[PDB]
Amino acid sequence: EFDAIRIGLASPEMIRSWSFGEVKKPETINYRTFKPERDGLFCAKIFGPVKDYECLCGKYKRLKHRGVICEKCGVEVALAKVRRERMGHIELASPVAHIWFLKSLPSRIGLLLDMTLRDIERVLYFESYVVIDPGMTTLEKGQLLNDEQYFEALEEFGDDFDARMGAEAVHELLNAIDLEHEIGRLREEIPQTNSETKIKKLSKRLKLMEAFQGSGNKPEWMVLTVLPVLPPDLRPLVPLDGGRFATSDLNDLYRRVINRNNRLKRLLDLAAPDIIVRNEKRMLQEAVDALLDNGRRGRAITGSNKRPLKSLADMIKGKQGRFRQNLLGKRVDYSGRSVITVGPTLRLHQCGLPKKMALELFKPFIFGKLEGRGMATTIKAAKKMVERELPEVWDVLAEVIREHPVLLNRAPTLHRLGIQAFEPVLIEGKAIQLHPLVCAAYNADFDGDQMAVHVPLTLEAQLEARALMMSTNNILSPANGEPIIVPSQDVVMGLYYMTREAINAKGEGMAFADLQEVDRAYRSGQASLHARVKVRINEKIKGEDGQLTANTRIVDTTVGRALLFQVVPAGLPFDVVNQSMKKKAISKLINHCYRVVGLKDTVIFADQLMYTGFAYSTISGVSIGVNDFVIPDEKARIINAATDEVKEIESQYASGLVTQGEKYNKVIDLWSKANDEVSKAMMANLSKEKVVDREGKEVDQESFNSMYMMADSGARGSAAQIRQLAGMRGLMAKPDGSIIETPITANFREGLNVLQYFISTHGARKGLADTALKTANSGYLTRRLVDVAQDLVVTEIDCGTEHGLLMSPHIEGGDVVEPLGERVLGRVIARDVFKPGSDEVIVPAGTLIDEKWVDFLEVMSVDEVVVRSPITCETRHGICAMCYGRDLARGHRVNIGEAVGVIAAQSIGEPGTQLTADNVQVKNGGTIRLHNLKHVVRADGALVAVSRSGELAVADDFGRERERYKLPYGAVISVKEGDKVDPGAIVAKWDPHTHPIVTEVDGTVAFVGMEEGITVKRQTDELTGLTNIEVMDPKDRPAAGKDIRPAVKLIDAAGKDLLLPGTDVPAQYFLPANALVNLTDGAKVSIGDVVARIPQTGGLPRVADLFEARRPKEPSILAEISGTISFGKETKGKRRLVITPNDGSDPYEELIPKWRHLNVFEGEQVNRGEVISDGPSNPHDILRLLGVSSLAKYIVNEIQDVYRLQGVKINDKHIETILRQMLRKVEVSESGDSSFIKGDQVELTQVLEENEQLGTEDKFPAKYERVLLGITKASLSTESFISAASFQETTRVLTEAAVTGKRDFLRGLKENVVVGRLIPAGTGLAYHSERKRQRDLG
Amino acid sequence: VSALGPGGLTRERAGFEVRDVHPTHYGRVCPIETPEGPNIGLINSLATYARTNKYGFLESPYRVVKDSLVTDEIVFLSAIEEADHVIAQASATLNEKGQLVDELVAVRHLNEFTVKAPEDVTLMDVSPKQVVSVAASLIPFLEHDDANRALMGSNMQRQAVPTLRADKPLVGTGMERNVARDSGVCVVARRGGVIDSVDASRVVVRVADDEVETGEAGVDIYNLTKYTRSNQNTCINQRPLVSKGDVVARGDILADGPSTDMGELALGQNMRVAFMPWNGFNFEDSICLSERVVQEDRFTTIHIQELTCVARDTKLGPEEITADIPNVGEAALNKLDEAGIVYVGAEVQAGDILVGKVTPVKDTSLRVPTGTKGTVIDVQVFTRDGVERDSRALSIEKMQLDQIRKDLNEEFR
Amino acid sequence: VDIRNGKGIVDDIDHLGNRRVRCVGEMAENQFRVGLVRVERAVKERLS
Amino acid sequence: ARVTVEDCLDNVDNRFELVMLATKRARQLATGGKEPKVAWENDKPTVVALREIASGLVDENVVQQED
Amino acid sequence: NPLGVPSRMNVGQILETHLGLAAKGLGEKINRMLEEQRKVAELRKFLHEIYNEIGGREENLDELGDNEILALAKNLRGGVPMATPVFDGAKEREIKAMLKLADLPESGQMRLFDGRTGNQFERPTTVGYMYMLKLNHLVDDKMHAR
RNA sequence: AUACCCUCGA
Ligand SMILES: [Mg+2]
Repeated sequence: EFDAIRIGLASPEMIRSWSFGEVKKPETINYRTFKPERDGLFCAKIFGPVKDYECLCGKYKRLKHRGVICEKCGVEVALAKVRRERMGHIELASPVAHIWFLKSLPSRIGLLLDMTLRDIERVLYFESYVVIDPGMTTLEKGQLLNDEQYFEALEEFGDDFDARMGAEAVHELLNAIDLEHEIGRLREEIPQTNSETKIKKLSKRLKLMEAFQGSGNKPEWMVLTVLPVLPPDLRPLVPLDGGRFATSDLNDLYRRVINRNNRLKRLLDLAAPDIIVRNEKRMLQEAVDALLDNGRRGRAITGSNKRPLKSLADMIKGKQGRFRQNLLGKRVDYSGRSVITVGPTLRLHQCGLPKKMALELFKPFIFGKLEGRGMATTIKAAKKMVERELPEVWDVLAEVIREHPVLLNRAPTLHRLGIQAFEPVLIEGKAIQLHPLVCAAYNADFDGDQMAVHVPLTLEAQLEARALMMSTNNILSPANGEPIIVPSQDVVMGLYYMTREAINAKGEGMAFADLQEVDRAYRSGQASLHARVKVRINEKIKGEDGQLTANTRIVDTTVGRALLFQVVPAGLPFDVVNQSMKKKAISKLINHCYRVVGLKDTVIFADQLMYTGFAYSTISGVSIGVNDFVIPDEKARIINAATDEVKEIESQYASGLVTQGEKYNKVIDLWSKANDEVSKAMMANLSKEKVVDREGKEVDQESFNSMYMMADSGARGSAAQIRQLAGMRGLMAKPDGSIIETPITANFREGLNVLQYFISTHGARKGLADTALKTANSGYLTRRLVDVAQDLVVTEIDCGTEHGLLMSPHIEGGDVVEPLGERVLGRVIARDVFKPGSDEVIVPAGTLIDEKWVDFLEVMSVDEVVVRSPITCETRHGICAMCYGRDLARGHRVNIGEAVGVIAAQSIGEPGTQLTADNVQVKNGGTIRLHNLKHVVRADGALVAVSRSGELAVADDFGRERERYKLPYGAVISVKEGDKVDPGAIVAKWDPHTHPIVTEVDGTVAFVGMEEGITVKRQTDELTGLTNIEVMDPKDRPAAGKDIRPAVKLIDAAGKDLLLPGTDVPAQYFLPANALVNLTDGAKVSIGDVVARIPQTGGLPRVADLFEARRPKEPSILAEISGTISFGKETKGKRRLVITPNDGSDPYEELIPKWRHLNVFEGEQVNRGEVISDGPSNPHDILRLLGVSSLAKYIVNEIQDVYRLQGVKINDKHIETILRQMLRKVEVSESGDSSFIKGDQVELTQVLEENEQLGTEDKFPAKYERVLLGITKASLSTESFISAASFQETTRVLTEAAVTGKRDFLRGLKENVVVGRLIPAGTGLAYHSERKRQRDLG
Repeated sequence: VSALGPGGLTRERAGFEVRDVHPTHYGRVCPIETPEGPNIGLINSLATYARTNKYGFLESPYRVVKDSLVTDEIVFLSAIEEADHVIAQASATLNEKGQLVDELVAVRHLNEFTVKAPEDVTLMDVSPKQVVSVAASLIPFLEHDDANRALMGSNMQRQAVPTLRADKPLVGTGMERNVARDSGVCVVARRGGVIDSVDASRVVVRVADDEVETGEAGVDIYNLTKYTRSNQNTCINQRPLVSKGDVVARGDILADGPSTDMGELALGQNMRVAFMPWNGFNFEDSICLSERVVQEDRFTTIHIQELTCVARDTKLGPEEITADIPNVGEAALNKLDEAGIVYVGAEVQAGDILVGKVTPVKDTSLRVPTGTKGTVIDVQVFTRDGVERDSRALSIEKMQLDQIRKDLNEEFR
Repeated sequence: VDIRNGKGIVDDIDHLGNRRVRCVGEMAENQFRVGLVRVERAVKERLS
Repeated sequence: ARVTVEDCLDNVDNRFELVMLATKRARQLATGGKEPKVAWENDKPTVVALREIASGLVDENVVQQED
Repeated sequence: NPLGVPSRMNVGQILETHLGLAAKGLGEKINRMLEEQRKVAELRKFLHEIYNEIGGREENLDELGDNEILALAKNLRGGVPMATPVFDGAKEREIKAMLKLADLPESGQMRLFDGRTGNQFERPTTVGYMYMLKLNHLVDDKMHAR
């Protein structure tokens, strides 16, 4: 065994140790005799023998001496496999710099010499000298000299100045670094300079120097004086048929390097002139650079082809970018594929398998069984029987297939559900038969899809297939507890048609003694499928745990509902099946049955539902005909009216009265209203388009029109599509996004004109083009999500912490978006839950909330609860099994070893393909309550609230808040806390239209410095619209009026100076430009009076932005520290708003440029959490100021809005898991034990602080600040280098690991995947634990 | 008409501007016929009446109209020249003399669809078909299909396979005549006359004395191509559709090729369908077929595939095409001939040895790939200059010159 | 400069006027011209 | 009946040690080192091992004592 | 599956099915008129009735009785082909009149009989002759196994 | 039995 794969620089001595010879000849194989030549790229002396256990001459052919090397044949006789491990070396006449440590964005060789990459490139390209060992001379070691400059320096000095050129000079510089002295000097000079940029550069210098010192790495090794050569089979020449040979790019590059090296030696040995020698050295540097990588500087090309050569960097990068196609993809055996086909006679656990595919896949199993039964003696006979397809081979094939599950997956597997185990059944054909109910999970229709089939071999593999990924096990979606193996289109249609009702039908009225009599009457044809009848039933209810009570009851229902209830298992009431059985109702029924009865009865119920749905959709000859699309009669009248209106509006525009810009909006609004009215009329006609006779007088009933059934049942189609099918198509958008001024009046039944078809083509082309980019972005996003959240696996059971996130129902707006029940279902409680009256414990502790608990919480008036979240659970290297709540694919709590991180990433990324103001008006009646409001009462009781943080809530009678609204600054509210307000009332009468400035104090104000023409302007509007004064702009004012700002000095009614609480200075708010101060100076202004009034995306890109924690073009400016805010000096061009908190004055405040509008009013509480200027928030400021839980709530809500817009439901556990993975790193402020500023894992800092507490001193513990990293940045910054190297930027991370000397302990999922070990999660957890037991404990 | 290639947008430079249709595409490039996938909108098809300009641009036909009536004269107009003219839809009210009797007709002045008074319209469309491509023009009731399914149907109809017996569509767009004639798959009479003799292989036409020169009056021998492998491994055969003695004119269809039914385009076959869920067998998009459709052999197709062998100049010696394969079994040699090649018209199962090559003696003999079984219909032999012509090549050649000799013998007769 | 000042309008690549359709003849002639220019350079080197 | 992967995994509440010890038992059964505690009803080793887990006749302690 | 019509909003399948049902009904009517040894005048008047209904223009009476009209009948016995152009094709009412002319239900639907139980479906389904294709995506070339 | 290019399906 082994562990902890290391990475470091290759020493010339260790490079020699690796090699088995010195490659010296460029050519590979002689054209006359086809054996590799001496000292060539395939020489037998170096790389090994061509034929296993053979030599060059054949002197020794026996298989006995496997290590002896013959006398005439120096090529040691050994196995042919050895050509894969044996490498050689090339001795270069001069050293050449390594391309990776040169051209990486932070140049390691440049950083180690404190000289810019440009200067090093000048030296390497033989353009300028560099100075080595300055000695006692004016020249410095870092000084570069030109030809004339160097000649002058040599003439002036003569000696004591070693100046060189090329990579030889760089090598001479590197080995004279004296890393100890440089580290000491740079550490001494690190705190001397207070510049942030310089301190950052010297900190990076320190990091590199300490990495080199600790890692046992030598700086001179960066410039390789000797380079290896790949073993011949890893750079093979695959002979083309016809005697041609196909040479790999590696062979071409190696040949080029060898040729240039041989040229170098034989031109230095004859003392060629300096210019040509330096040109040859440059060529050798370029050739080695092209061998190592390409396109960085030179972009070398091949012969007679514009395609660049493939270097080793591109080889290790793999295909598909950096996603290793050989170490992660790894085409497998015992596999096949074919087109899929629906099999309606299949049970949920089994799938059809063609005879030939099954016979080919299970061939070794068939051979084994044939030999065991003795029917075949030699394997040749077994092959003859299996190829003859003798009748007895089908019996043994059936025996090997009986209990051997197989794996089926679609091409894009967006989640674990995309590959499930099926117990194959032999079928006659070439297509793979699929169960209809698993198509939804696979997202696989039968329009040409193909599926790959894989045969697990080991008993471990078969048991994992049967116990974890058998199709019956995964009924519920891992993304949300809602079922995924649910009736789809056709079976939903059948079940819906069965459970309908007709006003008058054959067989209506009589009573049936049992469901059996109902079936007997229906099959005999004496009763309609949907006829209102009476039937008594024997339902067994599971109301009490462990006690199944059966009761007999007579229910008024239909024949179809009674028939379908005969399928329902024995734990559910009949009332669950007495409705119309729409798709959502059926899905909820399956979900309820799973959580009540079990799993086996649930799969039986699902199979029975599918069978009956198919049977009764076949019995009902439902069909689509031209008469089914019922065009409403009023559509013609509505269209004519709208055409008359648009003609009138066009005439008005021609008159010039109406502007084109307003006419566009008017006509689009008119046409949208007409389209909505037409659609409403069509739906109202279609839905009730049934007139029936009930023993005389005619009556109406729900329609039996086929298209209406297909919509209402939810089987297939939507109202938006019937809007096109039977109503006007409505407005359509031009490619620029502007809605075309004329709509499509015709529907698909009437047929569109040519122009309308062309517009619909605009729309359809836009959508179809968007689809492919949506798929690509979703794939990239889910790949990044998986690679950032893979190491997270449940390890502990209960971490022990009591921190979590306060979860409350999402009530953004007037309606409840998500009830509290759905948010905390399957979660775990973090603290006590209390009644409306305290001291009464409802939910004690971390009890996993289930259906019973959510019903209990709904019965009580619990509104806000705190639950344990993965962002909590401070356990190290994993997550506790509580803080990650109930598993979603299973009904119970998660089990140790569940890779919830990968499940989270798959859950978030799977539905990506589905992606792309004055006053408050209370909705319903409820007791109004205030939250986070800080305002004093007005003179008359207006209660104007100037605080920016504040909201208005209308709590229900029970106590839960039914609706909440954001109350803005300066809002007058008729405070009636505890007094119920009727629905539609306007309790708060805010009307900002401006930035009002409240006046918390009263008295006769003293507007000091109000200059009419310099600071203010008594400009009155027309018709005496305002008796006020307009403040003069700072630049529009005079030279002296530019610096003068109006100030309303705080005085009382008699002239007494007043000041705001907390600060001695008065609340004399300045009046800036564009102000509205109506109150006369010296007039008593009431408390809260308005003094100064100043007038003021979505889809996959948005969720990607949130998961990368990006900064938009204009981020929202937020307050830094809570306290007394000030005014920003606009003269300097950037507003500086100093903050003076009452608890402690901190004068530090940044300057915000006035390029973006700032809506901040001075003289109020800063409220660090609050916002200073509008705009989309920058995830960071929220994290570093509001906290972690606040950032968690904001990010979760932001992602969930995007997902809920398309109606896809995803549990928040997954988003919180990804958030935990991103917040995994923290930066340190005052270390005492580490570097000043460093990005270290929070686990590392926590461990260091815990050890320091019980250690040398007590102050050794470090203080740190949490930092947020994007997924593409958090994934590349992992401690393991193998995980990052196979994600992205392989070169950068590999060079960083090389210089840093990183070690990778294979303790993640991808590490064990690439190295071929058992996964540290799932069933490999036991193996990993035993390995840890045997390793750590001796 | 593609946008990739040299000097063209690469799929990584797609964006949206190229992959969207614009009012300037009307009648020049088909809006609905484009491949769905990585290259969508980058590759398009010219409209039915599309025409390249003298300077290289695309042009479409239109009918010039005056204030009172619609003038018959028709002018080809490119994208730049459509700004001044207000173009009317191909369908409009007519007073039986060309005068648009409607009050507001659908038009577009500057790529802005709107209504206009007939007294200001300047150009009128030619055909409503001139907007969609040739492939899209073959979809009946295209006006009742959304553009997504229309695109899918055009691209799908593009991928059909010629069945054993072609059946003309019971409901078509009439454009099938045009596409069948314009393609070269159908033998079209180059000069009208009276058919002299007909058979499954050739058609001989007596050219009318009026449409002929002084001497050699009747000479038009139309050799029908029999079952021949296409680029997609499908059969290409033409069948006569004319008897003896019937007069034919210039441009008539004497033989219809693959997927044709007496001069019409017949890709698939029409069959009685029902739209009803049948026991969940047509669940998502599946189809359930009666055993009649296999018994009547409607959708069977002929696939022709070829397998090759080359006689390399091997270092030790040239490999020879000989039947004495070393270690060869008897029945397999019985299937073969003396020259080492399967007789034409032999049923071949998997693994059987079609051609025998001995390379120094190792065997490079061709055998059929696994799972491939069929009937040998033709064998071709090519021999390098200066090499011995084998017996099979001699037989093939003598058959060919016998055919040629009899053709000119009857032509002289 | 006039387009910057507001006079006139910027061109857009949407119009089929701003694009043009090649054919077999055009790029066949282009390839023939490429081969011809290579042969011409070789001949000028030789016939000097 | 069928392998009770629903109730057996609920008793142990881990579902992974279930697979591990079931594979242990199935390998013992294929090697013939023990007797099926449940009478065979013509099934292969994995399924019968799973039903032995379900019936509670075999456990980790019982398999270890048998080991 | 009827469920594929309402979601993929294309009604061309249904209209094509109705018109194909009309085509095959006309073909069967012509075939049974030819089998009854009807005179050329009756065949000519029936063809004119087919060709005078709604669109296009009747072209008959330019064809010789025994030769061309009988050849037309022998070619139409398998179904009278209608050519409906792209956007100027057959309206609904023309298809309805064709259906009522071919003695088929004007709605294009009638109640089918089940093939196993032999009992009539309660509601009438849509049946007609639709031009179905076979694409070059055969499972014979897709089935691979290793 | 290696790399590009083209086309096609989900
Ligand atoms: Mg599909």
